[PDB]
Amino acid sequence: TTWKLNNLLLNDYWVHNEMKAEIKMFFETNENKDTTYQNLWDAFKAVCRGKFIALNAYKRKQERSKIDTLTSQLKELEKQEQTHSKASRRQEITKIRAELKEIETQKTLQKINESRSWFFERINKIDRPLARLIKKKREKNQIDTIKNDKGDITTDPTEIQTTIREYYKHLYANKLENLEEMDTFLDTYTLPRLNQEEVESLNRPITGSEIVAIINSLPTKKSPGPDGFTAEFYQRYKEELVPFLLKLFQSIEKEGILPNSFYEASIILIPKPGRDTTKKENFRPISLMNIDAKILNKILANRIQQHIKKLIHHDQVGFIPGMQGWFNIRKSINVIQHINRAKDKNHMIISIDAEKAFDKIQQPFMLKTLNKLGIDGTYFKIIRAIYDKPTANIILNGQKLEAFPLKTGTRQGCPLSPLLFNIVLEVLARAIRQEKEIKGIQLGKEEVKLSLFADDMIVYLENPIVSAQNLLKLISNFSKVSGYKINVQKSQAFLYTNNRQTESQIMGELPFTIASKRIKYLGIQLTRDVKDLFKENYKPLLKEIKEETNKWKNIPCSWVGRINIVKMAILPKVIYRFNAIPIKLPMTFFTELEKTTLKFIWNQKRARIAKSILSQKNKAGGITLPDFKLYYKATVTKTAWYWYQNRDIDQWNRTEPSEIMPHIYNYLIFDKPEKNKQWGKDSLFNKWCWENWLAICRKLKLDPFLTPYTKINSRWIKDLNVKPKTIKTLEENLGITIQDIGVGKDFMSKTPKAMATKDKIDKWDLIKLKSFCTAKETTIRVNRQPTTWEKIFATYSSDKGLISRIYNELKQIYKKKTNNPIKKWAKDMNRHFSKEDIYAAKKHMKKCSSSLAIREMQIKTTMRYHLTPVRMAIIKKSGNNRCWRGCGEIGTLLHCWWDCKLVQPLWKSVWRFLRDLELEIPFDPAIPLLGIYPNEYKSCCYKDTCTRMFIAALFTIAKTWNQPKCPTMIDWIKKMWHIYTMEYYAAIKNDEFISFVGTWMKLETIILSKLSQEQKTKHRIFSLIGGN
DNA sequence: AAAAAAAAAAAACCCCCCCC
DNA sequence: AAAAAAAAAA
DNA sequence: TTTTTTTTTTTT
RNA sequence: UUUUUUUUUUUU
Ligand SMILES: [Zn+2]
Repeated sequence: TTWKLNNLLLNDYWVHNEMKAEIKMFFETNENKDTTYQNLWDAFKAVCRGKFIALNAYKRKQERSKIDTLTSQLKELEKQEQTHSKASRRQEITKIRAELKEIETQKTLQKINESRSWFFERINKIDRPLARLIKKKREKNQIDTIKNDKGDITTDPTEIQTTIREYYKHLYANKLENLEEMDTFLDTYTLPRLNQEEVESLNRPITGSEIVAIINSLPTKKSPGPDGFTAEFYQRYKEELVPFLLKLFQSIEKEGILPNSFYEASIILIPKPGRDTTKKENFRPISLMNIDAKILNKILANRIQQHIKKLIHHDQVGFIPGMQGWFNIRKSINVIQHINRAKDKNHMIISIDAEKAFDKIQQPFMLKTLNKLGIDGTYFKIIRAIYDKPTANIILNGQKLEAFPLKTGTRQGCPLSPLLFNIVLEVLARAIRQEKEIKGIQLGKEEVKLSLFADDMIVYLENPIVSAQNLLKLISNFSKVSGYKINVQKSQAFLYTNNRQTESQIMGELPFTIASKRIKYLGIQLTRDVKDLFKENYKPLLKEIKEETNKWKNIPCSWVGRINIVKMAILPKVIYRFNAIPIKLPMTFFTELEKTTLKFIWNQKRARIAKSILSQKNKAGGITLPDFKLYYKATVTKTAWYWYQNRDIDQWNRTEPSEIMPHIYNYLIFDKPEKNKQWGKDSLFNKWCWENWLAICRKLKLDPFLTPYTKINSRWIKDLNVKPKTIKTLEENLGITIQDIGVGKDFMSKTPKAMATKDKIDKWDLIKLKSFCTAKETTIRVNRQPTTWEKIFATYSSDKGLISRIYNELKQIYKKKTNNPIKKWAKDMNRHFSKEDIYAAKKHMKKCSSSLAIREMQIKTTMRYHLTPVRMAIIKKSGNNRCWRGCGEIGTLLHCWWDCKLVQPLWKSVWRFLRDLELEIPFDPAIPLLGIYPNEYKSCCYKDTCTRMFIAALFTIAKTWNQPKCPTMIDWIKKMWHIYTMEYYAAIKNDEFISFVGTWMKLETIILSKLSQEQKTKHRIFSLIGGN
């Protein structure tokens, strides 16, 4: 049984103080010149583990001190009673037993209420309790049955432990010593080398700010490594650990020796879903490293990541910042189209299936590759130290098995591991690209040979008979030195031939399996013919979504919870499918998706709140419903940003087949329109993007052909017969947009740099540029304030958050007219609300409470969610519109909520409570039903308590919507007390105790004043806060 | 000629919280 | 410019 | 009574 | 029960 630090122990004030004192004392006591900082760090970790154990034991003893004392007294009295019976001793025994039962019940209620508060704070939000609600129950890691090496089925713990340990030891023990072959392979193919500045940046001394940033960036609530220390320990005590972490990291920089804790890793085996649990090869292993080792590796990972752009070619998008996966996907699809359009088909797209690449990459080859790339000095020394003695131990069924060395393979669970693996695989990628005998596919002017995402490689080959054999030879040569072994039999490939005998010969000569219809790459079903891209990617997406909704048909959550479920599980899949294949989709797809989503959201019932209202912004109810058509439009138009930026690494944008206008996309956004050119006739992604961009620009009444962001090298200047040297000078000296040059009176007159640029340009180009820019039309079209759309697509040099910004802008643009239920409420109560009242009601809906159940109830009350007798009477085409519960009156929504004679007593009790709060709130239904207050009550010092009381009353009334009994004041007290308890424990957890007390003390006092002792006892109503 | 928006007509299912 | 959640891919 | 769907008209 | 990249949503 290993030791794991809990986050509850860290949050304790006394424990935190004692732990900080112990850390400071150890750092100022055991530091000397006879002990290295690595051994001192290991001793510090051990002492911290011991101190944490001692503090936890002390806390448990203190929490159980009363229980222990009462138990000892009870045992002594029982022994005395057995020795000699006495009535008074029996009375004492009974009293002690009653006190013990009361304390145990109080502790159980404490735990239950803490769990309930944690749940209710996230009841319907996009968070853990909802993700675990939709996800299938997690399979346990308790592996009791396995198939041994002799083919027998065994359940003996020793045999299964031995089998698993031996399998994972033999997996990581295949370390190669052929250094000469590694050197030969590295010298055979050219690799990039970092310059002096980048090497110095890598080898720069570590500073405190880097360690602080890495510690703050550590994800929370993550399983700790073998030492049991979580990231929360380092985040909470960073003010005391950062100096000693600096000392340790400088020591390891100078010496190249790491603490023994930096090597030990914990391997957890996950049973692969859909696979046999009795096979040793059907388990996914994951490695947990110590938090300090992860911090060091993350520092190194960031240091190498700041140069990974130069070290890694843009063909590899996995683990590379600023590179998205679909960069390859569309690219691959484009290649397929070019093959389908070729008159002579002699092509092959091979999906190379790497077999446990992370577990088979040779550490010596990785080190030699790092040395070859010019990475040397402190950084290389630290990396070599990391992989000098890596050791991992398997946690099987909660038991720590004997550790085995990681002789080969890259340490999983390491932040530096993905970048090192990319560096290693880049040698093979460049060898394939630099091999003249391995011919790629020529898409226009771009030769495409391979695309990469981590170890998932796709190779595009022309003339497969020779190209594929050369690729296999090169891959085998790379594997002989690096261990990057390929499961060829599992490498699905599309083979395009124009002759059956040629296809048969290629299949016979090559060991690659041939996929006739589809290949799964990055979760996308790439098709042999692009015309089936929909049929294999979006129709199966609809089928999967329908199956998921049918599985979630009886899920125990409300409509808000189901909307958040759609946003959490369904929305990312649809967004990813749109990003990978943004093709023109029929309205049938969107109609079916919307129908399925709406049926799931409303539990196969008719929508109580209009879809158009929820499709608006958060001001229209606070919940919002995902608009899939707007997300699709945003995804399609996103490519315009890459068009305008014109990155040299976005090769996918240059892979679109075309016969005319070879260079249009970089001259298409904020540029002169095409001169009646029928470009993109057979385009698959880009033409639809341009069409949607034009549609959005037309809807905005915007001119997208001459904007303030019109590039200097755009068609507007090139059509002036301006020499390319002048354009380059303008780009280098003034800026990138025509606004930087200036138009009208501002033409080359904004800066002395403009004077220099004018002096550096040929006079004819100056004359033509002045004629174009100083023209009235250009001046009025350029010198204008750009909108949010142009700013989104031009002013952002980074694509992070681009989809969200475009979607928000489209939702703002497509602000369809919707009915206002608050105005309907005003009509019901014979009142007129100003725009201030409407905004107040919307803000009350948005900010009703931290928990989502209270907000959902407030939204239901305000947005006319609840059904009324009038609605049912009209639906059933009958005159039985009399109000429910029996009053003989017409059952309007206002009457059922506020004006019912059987509901009036509850509101009168609420107003009596308000009077006891010294709040002269008028008996106005708008205040509780919509959150609309008169101008005389603009003070917010009492609005929180009033909101809690009103929402509790709304819950109580809704509970008895069609019951003949009146909404009971006791039920209202109980509901507001449940809210009080949940908010109390939430404020304790979230350190919001002061505001909670300020908003709940008077209400709690009024509650306790009007309740009898029996009611308080049987309803678990008792004081929870004091004078604090 | 095609797409988008607005208007009109038809249809539904007497509670509603609760439910990790 | 921070904190948290989830999902996608590997 | 409310929402969704279909049809018609208008604009590009 | 990891790590990296990217994405969305919510709270300022
Ligand atoms: Zn009534």
